[PDB]
Amino acid sequence: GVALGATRVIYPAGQKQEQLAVTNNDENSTYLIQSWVENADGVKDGRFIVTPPLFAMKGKKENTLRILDATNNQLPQDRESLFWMNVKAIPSMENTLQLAIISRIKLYYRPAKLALPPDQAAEKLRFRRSANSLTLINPTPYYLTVTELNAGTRVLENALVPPMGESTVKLPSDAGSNITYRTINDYGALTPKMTGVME
Amino acid sequence: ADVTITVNGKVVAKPCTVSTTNATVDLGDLYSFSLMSAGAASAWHDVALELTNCPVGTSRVTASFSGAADSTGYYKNQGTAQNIQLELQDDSGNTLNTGATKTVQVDDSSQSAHFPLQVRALTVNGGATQGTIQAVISITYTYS
Amino acid sequence: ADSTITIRGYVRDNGCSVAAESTNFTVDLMENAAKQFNNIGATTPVVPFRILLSPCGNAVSAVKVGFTGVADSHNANLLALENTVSAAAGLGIQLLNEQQNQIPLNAPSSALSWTTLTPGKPNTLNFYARLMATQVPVTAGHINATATFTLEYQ
Amino acid sequence: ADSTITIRGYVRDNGCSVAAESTNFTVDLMENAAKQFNNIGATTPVVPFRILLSPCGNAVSAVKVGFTGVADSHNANLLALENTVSAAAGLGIQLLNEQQNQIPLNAPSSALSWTTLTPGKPNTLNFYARLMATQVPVTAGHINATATFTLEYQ
Amino acid sequence: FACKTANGTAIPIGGGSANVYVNLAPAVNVGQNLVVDLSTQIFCHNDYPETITDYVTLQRGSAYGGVLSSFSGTVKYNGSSYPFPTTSETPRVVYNSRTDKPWPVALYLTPVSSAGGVAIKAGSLIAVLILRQTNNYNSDDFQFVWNIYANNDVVVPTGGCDVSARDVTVTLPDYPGSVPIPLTVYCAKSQNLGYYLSGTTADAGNSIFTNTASFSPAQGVGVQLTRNGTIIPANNTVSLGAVGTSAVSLGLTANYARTGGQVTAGNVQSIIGVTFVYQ
Repeated sequence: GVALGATRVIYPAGQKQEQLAVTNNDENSTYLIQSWVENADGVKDGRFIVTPPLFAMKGKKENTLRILDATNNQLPQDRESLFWMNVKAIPSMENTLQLAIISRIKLYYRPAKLALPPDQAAEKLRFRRSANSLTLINPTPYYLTVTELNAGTRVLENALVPPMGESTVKLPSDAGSNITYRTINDYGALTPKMTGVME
Repeated sequence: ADVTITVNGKVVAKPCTVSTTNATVDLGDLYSFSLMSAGAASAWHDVALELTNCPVGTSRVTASFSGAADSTGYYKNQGTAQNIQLELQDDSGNTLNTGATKTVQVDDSSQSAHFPLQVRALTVNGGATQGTIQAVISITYTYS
Repeated sequence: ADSTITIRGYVRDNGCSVAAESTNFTVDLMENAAKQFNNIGATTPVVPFRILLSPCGNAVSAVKVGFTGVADSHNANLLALENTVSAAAGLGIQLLNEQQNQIPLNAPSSALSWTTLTPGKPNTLNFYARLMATQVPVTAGHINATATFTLEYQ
Repeated sequence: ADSTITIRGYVRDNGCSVAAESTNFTVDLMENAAKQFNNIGATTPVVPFRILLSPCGNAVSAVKVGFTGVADSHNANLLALENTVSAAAGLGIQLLNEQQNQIPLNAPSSALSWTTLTPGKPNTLNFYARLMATQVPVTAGHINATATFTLEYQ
Repeated sequence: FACKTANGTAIPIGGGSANVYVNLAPAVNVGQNLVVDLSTQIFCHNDYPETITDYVTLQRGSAYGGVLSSFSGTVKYNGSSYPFPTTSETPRVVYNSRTDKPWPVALYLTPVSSAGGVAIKAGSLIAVLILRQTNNYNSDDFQFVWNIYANNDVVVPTGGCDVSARDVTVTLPDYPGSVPIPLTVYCAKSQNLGYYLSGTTADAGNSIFTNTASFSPAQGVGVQLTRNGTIIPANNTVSLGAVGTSAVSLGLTANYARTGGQVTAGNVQSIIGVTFVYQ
């Protein structure tokens, strides 16, 4: 059994490294752990190094990966950038199908000196009810992971609203009335329920 | 009367026998962490000067204290230890630094006099460092 | 220089520990021999396998699951078998979800949907694995393979 | 001249210097899952830190190691975390000796006990640190706390 | 009848009185003590012997004066002794020559003590002598007084015995030593002598005389006298037995003796009186 310490990673600009824990809770398994970063388009562009890139977990162990910046300040300074951290566990050895597990989590690159702090980003989310759809507007420089989005009693899909951007979900008119939502903060925890402000 | 006799005489105080030629105080081992701050001192150690067989006429003995001192006033440490001085007192809170003198009454019943003294090490400025403690206080008596 | 001990660390809501059951095939060249049910052979006694999400942090209420691997040259969604002298032919391993529908092998993250999980509790994801013919006739041989399961956290 | 007092003794070194390493240092408690805080008093695993002493006096016997700092408002034995928006609440840092027994924050000399030491040789003072739940549920965030240590020699 | 003293001073002539200054050499003799011998001190002559002769007599009422006035004795007039104070007129002496000749008088005293004495300081009165003068030409007679004054400090003996000195200073060594006292006694005739000491005493046994020293006095110490090797307390008669004309030492030696406890350093002085007695 392979697990990660976080469901996401924030990388503040200027930091020299960030840590991500990798844990095998199974005494009898032995995996090859292979870790790397991709961009929003799922391409290995080499903006971040992971060290160690490849190692062997034998039995019940823990090892801390370290993500290094290699961007050299060539990213947007005004808002967050989305990358993807990947940790691939390959069980090391009958006509068998044997599976490898990739755990994949968001890696947000956060520039320095943003006006709005993170905690106050959730309450700035706005909506636009029209047709059979619902647009979510995010004026903050942070990626908002919107979850438990209830159009009345009708629970809609989860959303990832980009910074200074929009995101649209499916909406049945044959449904509830008033909007409520929640977000996943930097530490993976749910923020309190907030009333859906429109316009 | 038919004759008058005038007899003239004089009583002069004369030296006693000094028992304690060499008084020996031994402070033992002291500890730097205890002697860190300014005004830190070790435990007092009683030392007695004994004069016996005091001739009749001598009712008092005056001790006169001598020794190499340092800038604190107290007795300099000839040993290797630093920021440490030696203090000599009586039993009435009087410091007997070099040059000072103390007088005691000769006990008539025993025909002898004694000086009850106490000695300790101290650090006036603090920061007593490691090393040996060596000091010798010379003392001579006059009689009256 | 004044004996300060600085202490740092984090408290985070955690992910899940993931453990995938390896599927086994035995058959005894059964269907294979009596197959040729067209190229839509599309049958073998399905062998089930689970992916166990346990334990799980209080965060996880939804994940994006998907399979990837070396696809079949004839069928995009069939997982190609091993190609060696021991191996069989005219067969790709098909991966079926809980509702016995085919899983789009090597699909993009936009194609995939969110599987809802029960926060805190352990969660079991159920799948099936069978063999589907891609050529008439199939031949006798080994049926080993390897694929990658992918968990994307919300 | 006729009488003489002779004074004798030694000043011994019964203490040690804190090594350059240990003058000021850090302890990384790393990531800690939120769910493991089942009720007040639940504790994370032990993270070892230490204090190196060199040089040491030839007359050293033992030390009383103590830790001081702003205690937690729900438990005085624990070191309080910094109270910012980003920081984790419902937690306090506990400090333990080599035998994994509590060393109360701001404890006076009488409460603390002696630790043996090898004279004239460098000495290593081993400790442990870990988190303890003052409230439940524990809110997640940054862990930040400083604490001065103090040595009293025998 | 003109007279002058040994010093050459003319004794004024008349019928009043005249102070006559003379030297005394008192002495203890057997039975009587010599007070003055005027035969070496006063010299008289007759200025006009070829025409007139003078006669001089010693009248009754002639007696000792001043401090000697309570005493009696004899007067040795012209070779013979008469009672003194004189109770009758003396035979006359003749002055028939220009040549000075002694006034043949000598006063004596009846002993009343053993070794007593009386101090006569110079310039003071010894005796009043009444003289009566007559001549061989008419029957006139006149009287005049000669007041005999000492012109030297003297101690007239009052007993049968005398002492080597009447004041004796002695110096002890600087404690705890001793010194012998030089004091001897002789008698004109063999007597049975004894002496006793006197002064202020510190102890109950009255043997140690208190320290009277004035400047920087020692304490706890006094003076104590010893003979042969015995403590002699005050008012306690030591006995010399029988003493003749040969001097005999009292045998005294001064010592330090302790009175109080703590012996302070300082000076020690003690004045001790000695009085002689017949036994």
